[PDB]
Amino acid sequence: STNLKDILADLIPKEQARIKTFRQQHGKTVVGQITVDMMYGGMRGMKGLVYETSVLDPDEGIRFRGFSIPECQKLLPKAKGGEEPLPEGLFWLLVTGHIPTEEQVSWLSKEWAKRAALPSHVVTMLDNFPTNLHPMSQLSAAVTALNSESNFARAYAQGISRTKYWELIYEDSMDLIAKLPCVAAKIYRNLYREGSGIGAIDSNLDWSHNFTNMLGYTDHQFTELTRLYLTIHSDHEGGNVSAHTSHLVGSALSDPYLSFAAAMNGLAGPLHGLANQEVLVWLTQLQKEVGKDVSDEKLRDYIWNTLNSGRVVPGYGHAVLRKTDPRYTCQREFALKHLPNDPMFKLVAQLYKIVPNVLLEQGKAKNPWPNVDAHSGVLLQYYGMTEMNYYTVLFGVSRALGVLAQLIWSRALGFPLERPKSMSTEGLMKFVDSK
Amino acid sequence: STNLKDILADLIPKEQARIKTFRQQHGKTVVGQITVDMMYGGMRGMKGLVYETSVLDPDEGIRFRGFSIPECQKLLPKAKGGEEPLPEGLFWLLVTGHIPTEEQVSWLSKEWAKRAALPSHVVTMLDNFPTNLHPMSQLSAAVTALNSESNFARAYAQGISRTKYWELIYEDSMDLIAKLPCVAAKIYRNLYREGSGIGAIDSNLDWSHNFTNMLGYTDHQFTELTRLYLTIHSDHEGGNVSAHTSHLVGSALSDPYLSFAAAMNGLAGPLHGLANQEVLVWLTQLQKEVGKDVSDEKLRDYIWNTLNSGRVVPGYGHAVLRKTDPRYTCQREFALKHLPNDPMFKLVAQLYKIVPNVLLEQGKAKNPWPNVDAHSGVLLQYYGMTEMNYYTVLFGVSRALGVLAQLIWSRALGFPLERPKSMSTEGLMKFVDS
Ligand SMILES: [Cl-]
Ligand SMILES: [Cl-]
Repeated sequence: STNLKDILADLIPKEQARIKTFRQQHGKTVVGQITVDMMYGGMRGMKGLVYETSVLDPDEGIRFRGFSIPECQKLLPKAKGGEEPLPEGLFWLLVTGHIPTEEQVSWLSKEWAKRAALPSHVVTMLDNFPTNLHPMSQLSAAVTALNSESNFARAYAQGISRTKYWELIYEDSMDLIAKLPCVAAKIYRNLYREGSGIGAIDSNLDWSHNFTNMLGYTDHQFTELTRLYLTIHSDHEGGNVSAHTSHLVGSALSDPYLSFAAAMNGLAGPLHGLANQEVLVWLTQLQKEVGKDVSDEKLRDYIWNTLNSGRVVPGYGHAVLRKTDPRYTCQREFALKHLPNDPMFKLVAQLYKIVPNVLLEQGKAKNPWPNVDAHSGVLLQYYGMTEMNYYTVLFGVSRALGVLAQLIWSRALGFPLERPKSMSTEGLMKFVDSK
Repeated sequence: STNLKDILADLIPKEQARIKTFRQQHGKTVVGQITVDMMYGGMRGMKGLVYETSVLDPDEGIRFRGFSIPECQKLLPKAKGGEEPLPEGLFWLLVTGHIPTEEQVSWLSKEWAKRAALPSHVVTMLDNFPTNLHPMSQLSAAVTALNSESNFARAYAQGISRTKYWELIYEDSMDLIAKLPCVAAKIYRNLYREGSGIGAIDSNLDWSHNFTNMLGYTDHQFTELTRLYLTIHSDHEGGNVSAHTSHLVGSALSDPYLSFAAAMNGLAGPLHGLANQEVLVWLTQLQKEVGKDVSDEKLRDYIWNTLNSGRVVPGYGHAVLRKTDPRYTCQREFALKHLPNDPMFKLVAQLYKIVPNVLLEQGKAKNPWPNVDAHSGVLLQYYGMTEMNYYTVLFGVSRALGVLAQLIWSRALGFPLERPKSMSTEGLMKFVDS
């Protein structure tokens, strides 16, 4: 009814049988070809993994168990008196395939509050990290050190049945998600508030609100933002580096602490976890140059000069998505309600009005619309979350929801060790010459 | 001449041109099909990545830049007064494609000695870890915290040219390899020697010997073992979880500290890093039961009972090769020279005599021959390295050589972000229907 674990236990068999049947008829069906270029190009365009939780729709954007972002915005429970969807309900959705009721979200909020405690060795470790150790490094180190709490690792060493892997993975995943905001806020306070305390978990608050309290914020609108943010960054298919890394590491039966810590090292990569920061750096320098009251014409000129010097507008352009990323639109709506007169937001809006028509006219980038990263920085910054190094940590806490939801399923469905075949250049040359 | 970095700078262009030409002609050539079964089966049999440092020959075993294990054993430099190949020379081989001279190995040994220092925050952190935090967790946490030393991370944030990525990756990789034995021995001592100190790096010793000194061992033959061990576990293609994880994380321009730390979380996985320990647990239970003077007949019976109850003999019966893993044979040779009368070794040998014949007769498993993991534990155990949790850390330090050698090449050749396409079950069902 409200126990997610029991609901999950009923869903799993039906899903194993469905996959069994599908593999009997279509197991040998060809879905793609592998070319030399694909091996050298980082498996680009190669369908290589099954990842259940989310799928990118070319017309609507990312879908969470079939539900578009606007549908999630509407149907997922909100906090009492709030308007943004709670991350709890997103997790329930990714895990079950079903929109949770109020009671179910409320139950999950209490679970994550109860399981929040950090062992003292992780507290000590975080408290002794120096201020030059990047926040993502601290996050991944702390999560790795949390694996001493892993009930999966202990049960595996005692010879537990394969049919039960998902249960321990579920437990550890729930513990980890509960603990993450505590780790993340400890890092924030140690780095940017001179080591002051995170205060206590409140057992009747939702996950985002306990998170904002521990960060030291007291602004209802910031909490609403954080709920929306944690919800919308939660998952984006299996192929991105953080999802794929958690999947790959998890396929060796490394526990969730270890899989999520590996994923964060992937997320810390500049080609994955920095786009928010890059947009914001660019916006800041833009506004310092041309001033807040820049005209449409002058901004349109600046954008033409940016393009004509062979540079891109950060946050604009997608290869498959045919409209504005609905994750951008969510943020835009939020900003129009709560900070419409913020000079930086007004620049972001002005660019939405101008950049796509300029990109359409240049005829170069296929879909000239913005993605989530074009909007997120100005919102964080407006509420005083100005430490750009830390933004990737927020992304990380959100992304836990999606990759741990799938990890439970990967173990429930018995996904094996991920082991593609490598070749050397020499080997591939021989291989193509025979034939 | 001896500066590996300059030699590497000359090799890189020739290799970029070679790959450019091969892609112009054969870029669109099909090398395989993807099936639904492959997506559900963890990409099994799908040629998915380019990894230059090592290749598995189905007739020979693993090859290091074309050289088989017995050839490496012969050609690679040894320590003064020693017989086992130094890991230094293996690294040089993987990095250059060439067997290093004496001078070159000697130069590399000095490099790794000079760069060995740990920052104090990593020392503090290791010194505060509790005894219930698994050694692989401590290893990965410490390496992640070492990323504050990363010159690649700083140069990238300053906008350095793509053509120079490999240089900084080389530097950080050399620093990491240097530091790893210090991290690993600090963990060993904190866990199993009551927090005693690791002592100092000696500038004139090779990497393995500084490593054994820091662990607290003073047995020449153990140092020889460690050299052989670190050499032979160094690389095994790109598709295993630790290599692939370093490759995937590295493709996002995460520095070597972060890539290697992720790889170790993968290695800590029971389906990847535990086979050594599993063989040894099984051997221990076997020898407790039947005693050290067991007959061939009685052992043959035990193995038949093991198989007939639907269980496997650990270390034997994998799908990879046609014949004995040459990495097993290396260890067997070692044991025959240095500990031929060890009761546990004598069991290992007795199993080599009997298990394959039984598996051949059962007709079930494709390869009835043993791999490296069937032999390594008894050797470690003989020299007093009895802490089985720690064995994966040794594997880790060895595996650094192979994955960091390739990481330098991946950045030299401009390999992009690894980004395959995922599908859901529902999505794949739609996809096959239209
Ligand atoms: Cl993503
Ligand atoms: Cl391996």
